[PDB]
Amino acid sequence: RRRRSVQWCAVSNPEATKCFQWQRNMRKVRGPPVSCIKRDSPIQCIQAIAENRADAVTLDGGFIYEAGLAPYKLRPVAAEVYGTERQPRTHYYAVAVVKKGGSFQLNELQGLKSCHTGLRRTAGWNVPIGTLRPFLNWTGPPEPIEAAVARFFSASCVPGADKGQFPNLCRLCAGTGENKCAFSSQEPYFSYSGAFKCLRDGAGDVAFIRESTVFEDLSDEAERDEYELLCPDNTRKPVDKFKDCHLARVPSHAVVARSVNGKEDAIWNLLRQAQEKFGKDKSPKFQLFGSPSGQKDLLFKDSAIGFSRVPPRIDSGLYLGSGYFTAIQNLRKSEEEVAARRARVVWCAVGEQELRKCNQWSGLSEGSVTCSSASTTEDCIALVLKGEADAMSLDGGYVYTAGKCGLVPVLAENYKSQQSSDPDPNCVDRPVEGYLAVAVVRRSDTSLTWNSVKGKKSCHTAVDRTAGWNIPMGLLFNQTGSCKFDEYFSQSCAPGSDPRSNLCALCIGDEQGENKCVPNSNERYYGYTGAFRCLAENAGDVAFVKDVTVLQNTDGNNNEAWAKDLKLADFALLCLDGKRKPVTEARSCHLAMAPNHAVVSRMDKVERLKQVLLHQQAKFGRNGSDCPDKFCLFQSETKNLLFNDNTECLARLHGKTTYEKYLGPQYVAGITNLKKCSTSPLLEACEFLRK
Ligand SMILES: [Ce+3]
Ligand SMILES: [Ce+3]
Repeated sequence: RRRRSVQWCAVSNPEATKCFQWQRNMRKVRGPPVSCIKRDSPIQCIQAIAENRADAVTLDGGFIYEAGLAPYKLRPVAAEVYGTERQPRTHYYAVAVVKKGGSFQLNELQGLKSCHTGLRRTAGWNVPIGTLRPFLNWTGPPEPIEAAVARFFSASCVPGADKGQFPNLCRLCAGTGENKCAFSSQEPYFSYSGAFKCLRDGAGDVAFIRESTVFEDLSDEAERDEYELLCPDNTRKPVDKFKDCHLARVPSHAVVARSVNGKEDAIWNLLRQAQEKFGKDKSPKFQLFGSPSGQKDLLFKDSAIGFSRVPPRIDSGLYLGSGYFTAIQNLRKSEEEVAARRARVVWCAVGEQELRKCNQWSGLSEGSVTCSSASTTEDCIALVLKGEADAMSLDGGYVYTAGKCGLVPVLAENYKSQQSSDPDPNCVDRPVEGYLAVAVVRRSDTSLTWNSVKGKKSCHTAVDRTAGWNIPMGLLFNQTGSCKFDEYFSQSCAPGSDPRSNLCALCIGDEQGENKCVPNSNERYYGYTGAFRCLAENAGDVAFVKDVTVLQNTDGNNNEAWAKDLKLADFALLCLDGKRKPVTEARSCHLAMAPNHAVVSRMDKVERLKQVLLHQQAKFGRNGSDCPDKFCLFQSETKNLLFNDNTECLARLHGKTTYEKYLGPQYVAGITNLKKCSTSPLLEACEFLRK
């Protein structure tokens, strides 16, 4: 019996009591064991877990944030599920409840009394204070935002607030002795029910709680009818219209654990069983989501219906969402800073080389652009979802992943039109035509055709990319129906695959032979140029890139060791009909048309991003002023850093504003079918966050 049990952290004795009886009800059913640690508060529980004196604790969104900061760096592993089994949900609503009779609105709360669940809590603090910020006249740090709130409401109860500094924030609290304004059950006006009671007793005029509270504490439509909700559009509405009248939709509470060795498996298994044996209306003995007559929400939310496992790739920031995560951060910043962040564009670069060019561009951007980075394209997508970065140009294959994650396309890379336009002046409005995905091979391997490419050595720009992967693998998968992608070719270089896999054999990493198969420019065989090089150096027999890639790296067009002497004539294209044509005939010999690369971003940065990039390219574009005098956005010496060097300009999407519409139904269907074989951690995570 190696595992002794999962160590749960309680924050009160009544919680510890419910814990201990959970422990015995567990072994009584012979299920996974669970012990109980005792502490005074969430942060104590958070610390206890970070230093191995405990394993799990469930926290509100506000503390999930805290719990995720250094040195704790805890992770949300399971989310509470609310609603009904018919329509479950891993989120709830932060609303403002008031009694019928008054007439004030959400914008007329000054001088009135308020009831909060507790300091730093989602519904009780972070959401309402964030929503009311423009009425607070707060001047920003180092002046605590609390002081501003203390001057806004004539009085209130904010469990946990500093009684000495902000006595006004505790004035309404009903706790006796040193328990007044206590962040615990001792304070009768603590948490959702507490803050709600504070409203009923008349101590306050407005309570900031979740949508269910009124339905949980009031069993009788008659009473519920004495209450209303303050909607952000400054109007009132029935307490059952929260879906149309809430201050914010927020992620449910979640059990958190260490990221080091958190024993996620143990916790999940314990929660999985506990949910079935003592879950919602399961056993009469013990009840996981129920509490005594004088208690509420002990260990978990009362009336919650179960747990939902949280995908491994999700950290606290990702779990909280772009909006909420940054909203919390914005509570600790002046309005000048927030507005400044709202105006700048944080590009994310993949790898050091892209980072170097980004910084170079940042310095010449006049404060409009700054940089961030990760070692893979997906990590960057994660950084954008967290608000730590805002934009990047992606291959169509990635636009798909970015789309499933909620990001949208904003501008596309435009290439030289089907035929001569002469440094086009209307490049910005010339619809994109896509580029040609082809399969290149050496002229000399005369017997190599498309019908016999299987089993050979392959070169791919990277896994999940259009020309290099989605199209060639999709064509082959359509034939065999086999998901065993790593057997399509004897061996290859497909950056982004498993290093121990044959899909990585041919890769060569960088000069030191490091970063083998890494999906960024450090791997010399990465991307278009990298995949072609993989062929030109006889590493592979076929390379899946686009047509203009050969042209650019042959006939002196690229003066680099490996490509200095390569000639266009020494390469051919494999057509789907078995024929072999010269690269110059790609127009009638290509695997498929691929949608252009596009710049993606969050919906909230679209307009700003669009005007910044348009200004920036006018300055450093193909025919920009400062290029090549000072800097050129679309140049990186055949490195295709940040953008494709053959980018004429960034153009408008003419309506194709979503990934589904930009990539097109067919390509999207094709990719989806390809994903059935396997999904990445990013997609797994985004699927979870979209539910
Ligand atoms: Ce909450
Ligand atoms: Ce591409």
